[PDB]
Amino acid sequence: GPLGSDYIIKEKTVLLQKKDSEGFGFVLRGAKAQTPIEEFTPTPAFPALQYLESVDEGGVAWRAGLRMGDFLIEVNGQNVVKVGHRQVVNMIRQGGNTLMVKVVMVTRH
Ligand SMILES: CC(C)C[C@H](N)C(=O)O
Repeated sequence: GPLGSDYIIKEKTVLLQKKDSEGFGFVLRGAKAQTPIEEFTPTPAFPALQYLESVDEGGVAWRAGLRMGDFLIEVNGQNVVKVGHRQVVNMIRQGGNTLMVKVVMVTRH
């Protein structure tokens, strides 16, 4: 609006269960480095450090509703908003064939 940006925030929590011989069907990417010098502070435009750079059409994540550009908020009950990339990758791998994840999709109206 006249006083600042307006956004639509859609929160999606999904349970992904994959087979051994497949991936969850997405590529995770960090939007910024995580340094211990200063905490990442979330904003509506930039709600988390990790996001879905791409999602395989027809894959597990896709069928559950995850989409390219979704920001990762939680992995298996743990907040990942401020967490660096390798650590988040480890947390996801810790679950094996099961991944519970909350994401947010942000659009500017
Ligand atoms: C977070 C990543 C380790 C997920 C992996 N690329 C997969 O599709 O299974």
